[PDB]
Amino acid sequence: GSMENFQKVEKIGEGTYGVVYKARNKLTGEVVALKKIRLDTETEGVPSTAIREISLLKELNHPNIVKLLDVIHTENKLYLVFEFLSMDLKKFMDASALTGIPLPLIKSYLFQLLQGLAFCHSHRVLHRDLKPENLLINTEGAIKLADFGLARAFGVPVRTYTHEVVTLWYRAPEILLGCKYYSTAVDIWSLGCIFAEMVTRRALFPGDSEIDQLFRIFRTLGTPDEVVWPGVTSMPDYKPSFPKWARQDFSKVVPPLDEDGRSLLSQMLHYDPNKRISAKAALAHPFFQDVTKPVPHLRL
Amino acid sequence: PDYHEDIHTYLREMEVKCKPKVGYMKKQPDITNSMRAILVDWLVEVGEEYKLQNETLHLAVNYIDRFLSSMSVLRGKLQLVGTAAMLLASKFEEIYPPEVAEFVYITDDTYTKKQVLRMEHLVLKVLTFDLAAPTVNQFLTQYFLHQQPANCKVESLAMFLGELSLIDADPYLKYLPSVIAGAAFHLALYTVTGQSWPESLIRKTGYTLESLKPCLMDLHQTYLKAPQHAQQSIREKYKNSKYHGVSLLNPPETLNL
Ligand SMILES: O=C1N=C(NCc2cccs2)S/C1=C/c1ccc2ncccc2c1
Ligand SMILES: [Mg+2]
Repeated sequence: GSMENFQKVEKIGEGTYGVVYKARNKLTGEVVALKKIRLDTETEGVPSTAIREISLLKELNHPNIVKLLDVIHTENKLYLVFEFLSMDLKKFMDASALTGIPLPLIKSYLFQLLQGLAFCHSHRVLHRDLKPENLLINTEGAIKLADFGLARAFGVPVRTYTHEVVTLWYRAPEILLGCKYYSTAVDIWSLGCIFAEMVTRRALFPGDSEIDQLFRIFRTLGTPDEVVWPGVTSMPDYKPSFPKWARQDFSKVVPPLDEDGRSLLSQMLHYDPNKRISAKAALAHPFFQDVTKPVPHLRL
Repeated sequence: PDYHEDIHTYLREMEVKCKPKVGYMKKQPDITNSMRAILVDWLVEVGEEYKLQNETLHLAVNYIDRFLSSMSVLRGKLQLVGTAAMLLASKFEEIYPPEVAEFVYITDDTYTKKQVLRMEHLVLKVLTFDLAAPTVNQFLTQYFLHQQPANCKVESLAMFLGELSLIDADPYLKYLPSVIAGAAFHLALYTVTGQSWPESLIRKTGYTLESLKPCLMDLHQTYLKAPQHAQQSIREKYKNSKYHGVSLLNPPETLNL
């Protein structure tokens, strides 16, 4: 339905592309989110990020993936209409700064995120920008993967894809070291970083550049060699000058976490893309044995 | 090999949904299979001039075939549809797609930048923004994993044959991409090594030599008659050492099946 039936309420923020607004349907009363894309400014027609997001979001149909209601298609601008949830996770972590997010809610969220990602991967979709900002929570304890602008439909087996991929902090070692191929594992890496972030209340690897990002990973998980990552020393962006650091204790890296939690996390952050746990296999992990669905608290 | 199984299942489910109307060309008042063959052949050239992935080309044809399943198009506008579909295919699949200006340039000034952009909108509207279609190429690369062992000649020939299927709506429009890929893979495998459709691919796909036969009969014919065909861009393309010069190989006299 036309833009005439929508009243814009507030500008929420900038996506990987476009601009997100809270809006209200004037006829039904329904609150939606709108993603506005201007086809002016860059006379290249509909951008690829929009093309990829729309087509992939229309296929994907899962309780832990944001629901796309409609696509409104002017010759001036392009609007995507989404279900309105409450808040992105980044904003939720800001609102819960003083108290932190309770461990049962962290468990619940990671579980739902793994379910969404598994569904994504089983449908040949890489997200490639998993981070707190791109995840949406509602008022009843659900979380959903959003912003598929940097997503890609992949082939079996994969070709070389875009190398820019993933916000630095959440970027996997295989991308950083400039491997020919990368795959589903890079999404897993990002979730691991998010998981730790929710627990420690700060980002796990807050690097400033590519090289600083690598060194922060190396310091925490130990510098990779042939035994841990077969063929790491031959990779394009590996250097002989790298500091040979030792892996530090994981109960020191993530203190509030139980033995089950440390086990999962260390598997989500395994150096070898092949040995890194899948989203499917991570759902089986004992860590999620007693998972509940708590509501989020946001006002204290 | 953890998602490989359920991805194959999903793609096998999707190829039925992104399937074009079987006899859409009969309902088209002004265009024929011949014109389509010229169009696709020209798209092959574009892909060569701009070094585009095979996947992009296979997607463009799907987009065109689905567009023509619901919209009547006059002959003088068929090249515009192909251009917009190649542009959409590039934005979807390519790391560095060519810019719109480059797509205008290859039409020899027959269409304006404005026209190509408006057509892009129309294709999207008609295809209802569903562009992640299964292709022959996608099923082929999956089948290549079952080579015992990996053979570069067979890979290139299977791609060449799968590609030839795009040119001729009659008959190949009636076969699913997974069937064509199967027939192509077997035909390439028999031609180079003498080996046949592997045991592991019977378990994976549920396709036997008998179930593949119809498509495999047509594809053998297209292969044998390839130097005759009015369209030659694919044959010229696969002359190159990038594809091991597989188009120059002699096809077998019979399949013996
Ligand atoms: O929230 C969304 N975020 C997107 N990418 C980055 C951003 C996060 C926050 C602002 S921009 S796309 C997107 C769509 C969307 C859908 C539903 C929503 N419900 C509530 C609040 C924001 C929403 C945003
Ligand atoms: Mg006709």
